Amino acid sequence: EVQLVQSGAEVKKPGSSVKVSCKASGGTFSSYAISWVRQAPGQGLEWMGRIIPIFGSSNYAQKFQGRVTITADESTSTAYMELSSLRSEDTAVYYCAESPLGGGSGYSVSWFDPWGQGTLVTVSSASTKGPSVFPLAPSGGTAALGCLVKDYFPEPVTVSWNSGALTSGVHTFPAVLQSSGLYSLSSVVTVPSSSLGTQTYICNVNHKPSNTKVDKKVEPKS
Amino acid sequence: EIVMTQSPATLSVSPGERATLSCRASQSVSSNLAWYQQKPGQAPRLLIYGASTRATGIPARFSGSGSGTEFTLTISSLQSEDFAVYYCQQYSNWPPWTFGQGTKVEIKRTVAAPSVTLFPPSSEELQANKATLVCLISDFYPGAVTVAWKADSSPVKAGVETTTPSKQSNNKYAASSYLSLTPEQWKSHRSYSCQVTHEGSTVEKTVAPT
Amino acid sequence: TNLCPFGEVFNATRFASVYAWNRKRISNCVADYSVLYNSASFSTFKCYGVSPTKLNDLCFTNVYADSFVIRGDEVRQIAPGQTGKIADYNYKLPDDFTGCVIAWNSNNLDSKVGGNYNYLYRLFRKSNLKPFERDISTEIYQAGSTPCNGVEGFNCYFPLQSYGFQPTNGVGYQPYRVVVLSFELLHAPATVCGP
Ligand SMILES: *[C@@H]1O[C@H](CO)[C@@H](O)[C@H](O)[C@H]1NC(C)=O
Repeated sequence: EVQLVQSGAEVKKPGSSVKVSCKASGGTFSSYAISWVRQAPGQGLEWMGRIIPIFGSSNYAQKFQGRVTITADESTSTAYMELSSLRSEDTAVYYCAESPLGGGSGYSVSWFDPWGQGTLVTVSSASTKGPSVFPLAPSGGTAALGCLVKDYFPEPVTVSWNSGALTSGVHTFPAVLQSSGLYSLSSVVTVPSSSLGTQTYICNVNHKPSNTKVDKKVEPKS
Repeated sequence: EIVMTQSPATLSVSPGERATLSCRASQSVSSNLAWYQQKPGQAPRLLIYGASTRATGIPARFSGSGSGTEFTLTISSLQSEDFAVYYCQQYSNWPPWTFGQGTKVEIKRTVAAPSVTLFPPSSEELQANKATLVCLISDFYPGAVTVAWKADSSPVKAGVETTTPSKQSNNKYAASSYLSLTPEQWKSHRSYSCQVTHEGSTVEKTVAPT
Repeated sequence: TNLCPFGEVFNATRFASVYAWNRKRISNCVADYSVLYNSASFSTFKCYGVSPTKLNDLCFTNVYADSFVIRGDEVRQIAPGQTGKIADYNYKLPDDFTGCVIAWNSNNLDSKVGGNYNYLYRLFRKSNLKPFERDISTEIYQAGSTPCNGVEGFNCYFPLQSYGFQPTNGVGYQPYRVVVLSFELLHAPATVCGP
């Protein structure tokens, strides 16, 4: 039926602007009201504004008045949301959603169905940086070795092992957010401690946002 | 204005059991109320509108009821696709786009202990005048612990980062903690200890410069 | 000897929302109103000031067909001297009405599974509509005592609202399609006649 496809993820600097799209494959926006609701990380939903495509009129919530511009284009049936003067508090996932008009509410919106896939917008004063990879050396019958991928931005960094030949026993931890606004994760593999002198363990770290491809060998320590 | 307050915050429930979530409006909002389901890391989808009518495609095990100021959603035969966050929204009074705080419905799992692994600052990192101690916690439940660092036997938290517990691929949680010291602070004191408190249990690891 | 385009209005694919009723003008053609009256599938066919049986024997300068969509229990409002949300804020017929009101239940075309909220109506206005007046103003309606500043609020409503057309509603809430024929006889040669 009518389904909403949104734009891709965005990383922006403080003060800069961002503009998200939302195309309805249903051909016609018709007389539904397209609205934008943002969810900050780990927080609730927060309605930002609406626009009614057939009438061209938009309406914004008080907290966002002056920063949000919600617009619509009927020929391509695509709605847009432009948020300016970004802050860290604006880091969130932005969803678009159709809504019938009120069946007596007096208001230009009822319930929300369907929903857009969601668009992540990350706003941080940090700049693109490649990581540094260090060998977390080993030292029961099993041992743990791994790689430390520190001081990078932004996510995601992908960590494989032995060119893809070592997948069992792999645990790549979610990264942290240091006070400097730079991530750090580590990927640990637990392996038979009897093979520490014979088997070769090499971790392959890929940080696409900086074209960083790093191969680091993990050897034991005396 | 009209404030929607939900209960509980979280509802630990095993499959097959009946879960009952409550939404309470500060004012009388007739029977114009909507229930949305947000599976983890997914866009919400509308479960129920008009307090009781289920949305097209919504499974039968969901039933909305209530009116006036008291509303409930019942997930009768709780399946596995249903562990998610559930929100309620009134859309009669001003403003009709307020959402409830949300109620998390997670699976009830038996307690697990935090498997801790601690690593010393690698040789290549000390080579460049930085020290990081990595304290990796995994395979525990529920998703909440506490980390404390100590230099020898002197607790300190100068330059300590700590992940929030993130659920693994096996209904248990994981996290990590990173202590950024200098090579002097690593070599000037005799050892360093990471202490993970989970439901009372104070698991611990320690490392020394060698 | 061109036959008037009645299929254009009645057999049309989509109809207009009542707040913006669609007026098709009809002139320079020959009409057979008995064909329409004998389609026999219309749940409302009331002619005021004239009879459809003896209708093909008349000539008018123009014939206007105003089409729209409303809900069942509101069809009784498409008549002279009535009141309601529709006749007061959406489509007023004069008391001295010389014309016809035609309506049929369109629950199969205008009800999707899960709802059809594309048809709108006007719920608020400062004053009633004059006969055959039209309003599509989407200005915020001040229902309270406080100014609205063009933005919605408490007692500051949006004047248009949606129909919930579901295939399971009662007849009072099932969608009906309405065509209102008015016959204008001007000081000019008659261009719409019959046999
Ligand atoms: C509308 O179409 C039906 C069949 O599709 C036809 O029998 C009927 O005469 C048409 N009505 C008009 C007014 O043309």
